[PDB]
Amino acid sequence: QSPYSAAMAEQRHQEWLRFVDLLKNAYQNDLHLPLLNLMLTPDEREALGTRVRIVEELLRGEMSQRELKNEFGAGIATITRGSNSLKAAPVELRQWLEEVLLKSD
Amino acid sequence: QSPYSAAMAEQRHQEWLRFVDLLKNAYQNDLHLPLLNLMLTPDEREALGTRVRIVEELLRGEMSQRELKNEFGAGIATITRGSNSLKAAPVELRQWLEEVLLKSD
Repeated sequence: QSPYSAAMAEQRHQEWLRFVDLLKNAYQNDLHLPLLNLMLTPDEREALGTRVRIVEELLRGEMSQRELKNEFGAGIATITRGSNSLKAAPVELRQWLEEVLLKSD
Repeated sequence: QSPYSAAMAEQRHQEWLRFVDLLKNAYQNDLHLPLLNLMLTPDEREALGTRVRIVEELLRGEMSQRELKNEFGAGIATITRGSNSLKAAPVELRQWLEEVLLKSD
């Protein structure tokens, strides 16, 4: 799989791992300080911390109908956001939270 | 710093590390498969792979004027995107690419 030139994108799906590997390597080396500022964004830090609360309130009993009605009406787009249920294993996600919550406390 | 209750957000800036630590821990344990699907987005994978090329073309000589004129005119918003130059150490970012490029090849 080496057509002489390799600085382009045979399928373009390799640049995704290159970014996941560089970022993954940046989150482990802590040298992403610079990329953290360029990456540091408002809507990003908002949507990020937003998911942390959404999932938290979810188990709490506030998936969105609590304070998520002025952003659409009542989880009319966020609750059914075009995502993957069994195609992504939700029990797998609840399992990770189940590991940090059932850790040992 | 423990006002009895701690399941809220004294400053709300701790939920950012909790997400960076969970994600950082998810990128190292590879168990983020589920979060990868919920996180797997189109504009995200596009903007991500987009930065990989932008920075690449940047050193190549195509910061944006090459194929970045229909998205605004010619890097009129992306080239000056509200970011932090010396407040984030750009030479620090070029240093990281300088480590993966001057690695040993």
